[PDB]
Amino acid sequence: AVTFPKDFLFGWSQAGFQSEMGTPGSEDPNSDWYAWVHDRENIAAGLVSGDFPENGPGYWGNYRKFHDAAQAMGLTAARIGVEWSRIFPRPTFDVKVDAEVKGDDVLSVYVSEGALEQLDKMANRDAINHYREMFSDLRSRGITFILNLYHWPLPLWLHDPIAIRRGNLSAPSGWLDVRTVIEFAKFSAYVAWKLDDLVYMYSTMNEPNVVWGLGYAAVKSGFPPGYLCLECAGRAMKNLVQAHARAYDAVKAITKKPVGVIYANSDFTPLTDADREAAERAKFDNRWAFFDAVVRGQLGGSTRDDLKGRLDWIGVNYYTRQVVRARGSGYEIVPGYGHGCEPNGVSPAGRPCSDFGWEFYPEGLYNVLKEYWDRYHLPLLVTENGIADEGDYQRPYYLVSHVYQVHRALQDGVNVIGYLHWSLADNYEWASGFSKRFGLLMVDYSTKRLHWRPSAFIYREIAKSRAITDEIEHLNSVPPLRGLSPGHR
Amino acid sequence: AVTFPKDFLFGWSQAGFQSEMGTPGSEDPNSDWYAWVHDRENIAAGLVSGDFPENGPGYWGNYRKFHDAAQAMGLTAARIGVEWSRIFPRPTFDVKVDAEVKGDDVLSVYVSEGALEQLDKMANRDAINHYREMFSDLRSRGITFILNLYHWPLPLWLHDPIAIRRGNLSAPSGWLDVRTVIEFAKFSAYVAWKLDDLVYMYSTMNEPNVVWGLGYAAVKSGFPPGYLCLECAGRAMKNLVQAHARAYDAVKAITKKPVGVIYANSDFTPLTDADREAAERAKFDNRWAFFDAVVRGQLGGSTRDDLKGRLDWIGVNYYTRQVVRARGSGYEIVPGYGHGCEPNGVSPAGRPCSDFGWEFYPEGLYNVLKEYWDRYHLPLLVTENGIADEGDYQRPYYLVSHVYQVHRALQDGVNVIGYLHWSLADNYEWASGFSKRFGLLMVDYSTKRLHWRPSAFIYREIAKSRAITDEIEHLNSVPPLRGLSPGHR
Amino acid sequence: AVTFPKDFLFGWSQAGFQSEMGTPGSEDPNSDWYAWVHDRENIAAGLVSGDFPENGPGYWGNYRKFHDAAQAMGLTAARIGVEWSRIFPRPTFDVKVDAEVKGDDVLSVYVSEGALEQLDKMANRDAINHYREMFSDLRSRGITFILNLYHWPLPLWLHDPIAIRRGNLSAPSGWLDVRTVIEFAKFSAYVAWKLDDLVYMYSTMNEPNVVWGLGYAAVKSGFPPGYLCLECAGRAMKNLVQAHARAYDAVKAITKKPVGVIYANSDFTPLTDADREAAERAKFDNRWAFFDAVVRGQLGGSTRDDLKGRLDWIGVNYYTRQVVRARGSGYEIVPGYGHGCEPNGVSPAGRPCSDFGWEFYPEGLYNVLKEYWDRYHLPLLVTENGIADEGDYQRPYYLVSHVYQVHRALQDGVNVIGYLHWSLADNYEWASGFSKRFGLLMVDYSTKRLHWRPSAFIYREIAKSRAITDEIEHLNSVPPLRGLSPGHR
Amino acid sequence: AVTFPKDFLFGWSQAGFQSEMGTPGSEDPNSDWYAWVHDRENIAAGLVSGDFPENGPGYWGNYRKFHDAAQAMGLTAARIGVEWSRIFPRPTFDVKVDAEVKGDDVLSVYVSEGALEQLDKMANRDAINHYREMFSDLRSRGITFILNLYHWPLPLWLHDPIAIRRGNLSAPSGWLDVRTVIEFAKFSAYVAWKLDDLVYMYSTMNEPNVVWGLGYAAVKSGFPPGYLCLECAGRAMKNLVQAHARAYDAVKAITKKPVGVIYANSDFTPLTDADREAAERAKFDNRWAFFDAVVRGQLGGSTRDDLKGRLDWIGVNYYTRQVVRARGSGYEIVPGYGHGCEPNGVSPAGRPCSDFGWEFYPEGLYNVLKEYWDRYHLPLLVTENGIADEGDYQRPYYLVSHVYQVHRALQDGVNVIGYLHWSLADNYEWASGFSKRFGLLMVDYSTKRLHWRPSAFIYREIAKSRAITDEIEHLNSVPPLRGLSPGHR
Ligand code: NA
Ligand code: NA
Repeated sequence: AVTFPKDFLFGWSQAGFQSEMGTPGSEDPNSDWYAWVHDRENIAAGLVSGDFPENGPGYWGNYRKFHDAAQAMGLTAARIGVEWSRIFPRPTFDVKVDAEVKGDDVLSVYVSEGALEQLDKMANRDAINHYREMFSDLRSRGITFILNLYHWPLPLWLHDPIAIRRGNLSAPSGWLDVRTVIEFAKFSAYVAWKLDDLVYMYSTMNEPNVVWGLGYAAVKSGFPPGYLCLECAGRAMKNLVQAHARAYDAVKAITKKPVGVIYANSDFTPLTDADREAAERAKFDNRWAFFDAVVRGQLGGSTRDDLKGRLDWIGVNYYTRQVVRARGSGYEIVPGYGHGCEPNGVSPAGRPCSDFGWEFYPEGLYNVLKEYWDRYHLPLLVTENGIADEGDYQRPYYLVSHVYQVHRALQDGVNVIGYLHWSLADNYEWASGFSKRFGLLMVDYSTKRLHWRPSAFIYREIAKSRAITDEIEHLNSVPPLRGLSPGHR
Repeated sequence: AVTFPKDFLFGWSQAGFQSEMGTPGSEDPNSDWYAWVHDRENIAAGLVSGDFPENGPGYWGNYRKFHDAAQAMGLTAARIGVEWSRIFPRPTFDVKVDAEVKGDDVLSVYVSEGALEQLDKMANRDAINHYREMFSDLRSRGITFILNLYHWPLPLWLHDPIAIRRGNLSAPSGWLDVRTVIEFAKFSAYVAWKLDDLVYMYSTMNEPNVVWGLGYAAVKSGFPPGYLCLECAGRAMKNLVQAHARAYDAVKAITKKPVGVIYANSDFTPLTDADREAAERAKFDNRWAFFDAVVRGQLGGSTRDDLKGRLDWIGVNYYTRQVVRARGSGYEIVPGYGHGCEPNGVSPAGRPCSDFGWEFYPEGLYNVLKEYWDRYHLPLLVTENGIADEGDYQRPYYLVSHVYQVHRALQDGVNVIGYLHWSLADNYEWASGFSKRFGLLMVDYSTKRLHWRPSAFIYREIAKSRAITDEIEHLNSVPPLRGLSPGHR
Repeated sequence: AVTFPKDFLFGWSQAGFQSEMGTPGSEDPNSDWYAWVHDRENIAAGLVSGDFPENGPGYWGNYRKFHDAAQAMGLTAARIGVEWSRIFPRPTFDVKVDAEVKGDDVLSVYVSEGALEQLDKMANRDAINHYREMFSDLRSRGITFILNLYHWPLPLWLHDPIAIRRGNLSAPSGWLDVRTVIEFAKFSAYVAWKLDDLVYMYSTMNEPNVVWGLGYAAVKSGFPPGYLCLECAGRAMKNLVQAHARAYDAVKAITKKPVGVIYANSDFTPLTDADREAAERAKFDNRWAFFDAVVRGQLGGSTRDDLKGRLDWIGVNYYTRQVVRARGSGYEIVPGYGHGCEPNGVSPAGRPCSDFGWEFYPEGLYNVLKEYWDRYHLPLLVTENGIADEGDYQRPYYLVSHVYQVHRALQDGVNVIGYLHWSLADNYEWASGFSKRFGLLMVDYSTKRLHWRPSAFIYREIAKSRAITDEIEHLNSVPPLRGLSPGHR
Repeated sequence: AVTFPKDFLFGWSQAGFQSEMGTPGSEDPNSDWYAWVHDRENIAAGLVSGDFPENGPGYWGNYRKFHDAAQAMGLTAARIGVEWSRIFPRPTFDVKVDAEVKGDDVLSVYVSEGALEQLDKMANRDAINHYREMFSDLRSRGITFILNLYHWPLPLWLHDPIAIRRGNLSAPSGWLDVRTVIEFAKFSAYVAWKLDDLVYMYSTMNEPNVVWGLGYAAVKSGFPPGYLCLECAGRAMKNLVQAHARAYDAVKAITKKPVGVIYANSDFTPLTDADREAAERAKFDNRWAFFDAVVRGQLGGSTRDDLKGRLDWIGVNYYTRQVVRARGSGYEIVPGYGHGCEPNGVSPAGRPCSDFGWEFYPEGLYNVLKEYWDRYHLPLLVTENGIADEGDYQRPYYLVSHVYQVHRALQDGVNVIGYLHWSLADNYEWASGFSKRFGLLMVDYSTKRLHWRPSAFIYREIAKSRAITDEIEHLNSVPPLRGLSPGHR
């Protein structure tokens, strides 16, 4: 068997927007992402799927049954998001805080108790009370709670993504506006102040790199505001860095619990040995630039004491690799591997690809954990790992293989404190809608019933034993190719 | 949930030759099938895989661990074969019995206690003692035992399949020789006399239709003796009919426990409504001819009182359908469906096909059960159902779907007493060797370790609950096609 | 054999931007499309392929060899475009014309001889002289010349597509600016005045529906300006309508030769009989709205005498169908058929799909010809038909099948005057770059050599015989599926 | 261009049994192969396709139209077989010849003029006259005629393949009987005596290695007599060796024209460098053993002066490779490459596979030509090369690529005198029936009409120019994979 420490957390991760809606009274129309996915032009263009979150799995109303399944599966942790748009559907700009802003730089934001009380007057009571209700129930099952403050949607009062798509940059502009940083510090302080007693650890945000990169560079992804603007991507990145740091400080002024960040990762692997330097450039550009900012204070060639040391733990999201080849002194991501594969194809390495076109590459999780550990030596939590797999064809192998790699990291001395699968149940996969199914549990979106895929039973074995048991270790292997789609050659 | 009666048996089936060998001291070289699969000409022709049973899963030595897994899975029954070649590696012809033989017809075989004692003197002691040991352990787990007397291999002294392949029909000729019928009655009496205290129910033989049909007609299958001879097929069929009847009588002279037969089935479905009569002809020719003989005494246009009423229960093996189309007043099996599909392809009905090229068609199990019930109203046991599936891609759906159909049969009044999956573990699939993997448990043929596929955990849910539980009912559905091989169009 | 009239034209069509560049001295950087495909953000987003036209097949320099191949193939006609950006790389706004503009409506544009002389002073001499040189050579081979004035790129002084993408709608805005209509009338008059002696028939423009629809609605296509704006699509459509009418009048003031238009078509086929009305709505919205404007003067619910009767012939481009299903009182295009298929897949109708994901549907060409004929009874020319097919797998069948359908139309009384394949040679396929290969001739983009695919030899048979000969009629059939990619199911 | 010598022959090869029947009056029921393919047991087993030759392409009646197409294609040679079963449907045993037989060895057979006259009295006049008629017409088109005496079927009086399949080895036993050698010498002498004036070169037999190997070893191929017997394979091989030598001598006693043999070849390529010796063993066992016998007189370790020097030219048939890996001091053919691939799959080398599962490997034709040349330095004729390809997907590339390799051999000094494609038209592919379509011309088996595939037009280019012209040289390349079936991985 492959045995984990007694205190190692097995659980799941979940986003508010992706999972909450679907039950009566849950609809939240007040976010940029809601507007974005309902926008007729976006639907007609195929930027978004045409599926809508309000037809989703209904965690808002049915949380007890999600928690029942998690408890039955032996899970001991959950990272779940709260939605800013639910808690502050109306603007909080008028709440005075003590901020130092020098042009583009937000160096401090102090949120007084008076400000928290004013925020409480503005907050949506049903929302914050309901979050307490859900997370209280979660805790009642023996499940430790990691609260993630931000998982992409913004209140519409902060971001009109359609106006921005259209190039009206004077409209509310989300992460292009330093004001969003200050408002986020306010929000973060408020939520900690309200909910801290339920929380084990905090994450300020999830995959900010996806927000800046898909929002403003990889616009065919269909993410808001879909305004093709590399300078905007950089501005958003910096504001997300600053938002993280200012949220960290705001939360720390309320609680001393660990405050971290969750980030989207790939293992950047060189196509050939000659591409090793190119792979290193890719790691820096796509990963270290953000973490060097929030850990070491290093941003854009300058060091900021207000950014340094603003991280207690790192949430590693990992799905697959990106293969890199040198292109002059730059680099390029090689199609056909990693994230860039044919849906339900096979890479040139002989690795099957998911329903999303993501290559089976569990080794990359070890590499990414090791690399973050060696660089910063901050505690790591695998905050997402999973697969879009409607048939549960690859998922059993994917699960076991990736868990094994976490164990390997641990054996080599990486302080990884848990593994959170994405996700407990199927949910609304952003611009792709419902057809990308990442659950251990299948969701019937008509009935809202949860259904156990066989992988869920495998995960129960792991979580209850805190081990890859002898019975299931064989799943630490690549899915046999013959029975799977071959893709195209 | 889909709930079964309290006394309904969930278990597995297993053959001696397919599963026993692989551990030191287990090798049995004294069968036609052993000779057949080691024959250099057959190997070179690709008639047989070149894999050998002596490299198999090792039930002979490792039975306790098979039983441990079955007990852990909640299984309550097993149908397991004994090998005639192990028990009587030397000829028993000289043991006198009271038989009435009129040309091709064996009308009676009475095996006296003197004959049983003489047989006991000739029997391989290690073999019979070891069978008692294995089956005693099986019973000690709360597993009811259905003993199947014959599952294809014959002692070499009864059948030299290479000599027969070569057309030397004066060599020992297996089921072409009426003497084999008499020897089988002797064998059957002996085994019942020795082992009855361990047995719940008996089956005389397994899939005799495969023996006659693959042996002498469908010779590309690579089954012994591979002597293309339709008249021989008919002779073998009749002798298997007579062997069943004479074994039934011999066993009944020793024990009053139920004695049945296990047979290979397909649902014969008409391609179009115009093919309904053709499908009925196919059912008669391939199924009813045998059962009308051993139930109703009707064989070849004549009725035999020595054949009538020689059946207490029917073991239904079922894997897939055969699609039938009329061809004049005859019929033909349509390629691309049923047993005749592309390995890991998809039929024109949109049903995925297994590693063996067998179509996903759970509805056929209901139909076959219903049809046998309506015709004979004898108790039915699903004695085999499973899938060659190295990835466990289709098996979870296959399992649940077929179990559901058994429940449907029950609800409609069919007396089906249990469901036995083929198989607990991977084993030697005849001419195909080890590459066709039917287990709930994967076998590592190097280490002989058993490994739980996710389907095994699904089956544990079913067996322990005696139900398709709410958590797994969704698997009563067709595997999603997109992720699977499409085959060729 | 399937025999065509003696005067029926077999030829090819070709665009300037797609085919001209690739030889030294040919580069034309002064178009919106050039800027668009070189834009780093567009490249990084995958909106455009990253391939560049200046690496293309080099018709500008190598035209004689294209013409040699066409002449060897027996071709008797070519529709070839001229590029406005080459002829007027600097703005022509200052040239005074007599135009009546009432808000959004351009009711007349009269281009005097003084204006033509002023335009001649501004025109790029090398460009216009080189067009005369190329088209003179074309004519010297016995090839009749259909001149198409516009095939998507605009001079950069008329359209900064990057500024528009960014939402700076005060930048030069192409077909969003009524001034572009007037400038197009000037251009059209100039080219006719210069080149008329070489021209058999004129087309004002090619596939204006692609320009408005891909430019402003189907933005994932990666066409300029890629500004998602349905209102803009409508504005561009109207301006293209007006541009056509004003160009028609301007050309007719110089020459009485036939002036037509070339348009992108699909056969809109109903998924079920219940979708017939929905298919009719799709035809109107996607096809008749434009032609009713330029034939009948009907636009937006009002009739314009300045639009009525501005068409002498219709160029039918046709590649595949679109399957339509009713959606309430609207309709939707069904994925998996027509233009919306898996590249190198197979539709649910069993029709193979091209390298572009376009379904094999030759019957639609008959339907589209018949429908245009029945509605307007204007002479028809099949101005494009072809397939992206790097292996020449489907093309031989595609060619013969579609030619057959043209013959069927003719037999039923449609006045179709010729068939022009897209294309003689591989070329730059817009946002897809060079990897979509539509040639009868393969282009080696390194050497610029032309290579005859087997389909080219088939087309020689057709063109030289003016018939589908008995030897090749069998190619009027669907490509056999077994050897082709199956796609995914 | 790739230019061939002025006298280099481009043509086709054709078998009597495969192509003759299909027109009224052509049926020849008097051969082992006819009996074999009509045998109900063989049909039911799937040994044979169930298709029958009497439904074939009808060369017997329609030869003029085959010749018309060949002449239109510029072909200058044909190798066509005559059928012994047609010419001597009744036994010739009684015709006395002067033979020296020492047990298994036929050392001489002298056929006197008296014997030839007696044979003429026994010969089927219609048959021999019709062969003269067909071959006279062939010659009248400028087509040189290579007569092949034997192409597998035997008269039924010489071989009852069903009796042999059944193991009745006292029945007429074909190449297991030395008498067949003597009868073949008689036949060969007779045909030369009758037809010599029409013949340029003779071949005694075609692919005798297929006859012995498929007949008696690779019995799943469904070739007669399908009697699995390695000793019989060896006996048949020796008798075919002796038949060749005795036919050579008999024909040479009548004519001094060149007498050769046609043989089935593969390039035996080592999987890894470590397998080079194994590949050499495979070449000897499968190729050199036969040629060392008929060239060098070396057979079975002894040298026979009556076998030495009995070859004037070698007909190289070539379709694909066989990949070889060492297995101890022996070797094995690696599945997935060469002849052993998935139909319409792709090998691990990235080479597409035909409808027969044969890998695209043109390089092997060079290798095989070079190897035969270096060993024996006898003139070579590529007597077959082609592909089963119903869509003409791979054939254009296959044709050009293999012709190129012949040119390469020539450039390196191999005396290759021509290239004969298999085949002009589709025909009856033995146990596979009509579904394997090797023609440059497609045959409609209902109408018997011939249809030109595009490859036929490519071959016309080659044959008329005696060159791979600049226009078609690009087809010397591997078919692009994306559009083709990927097979399974
Ligand atoms: Na699975
Ligand atoms: Na082709």
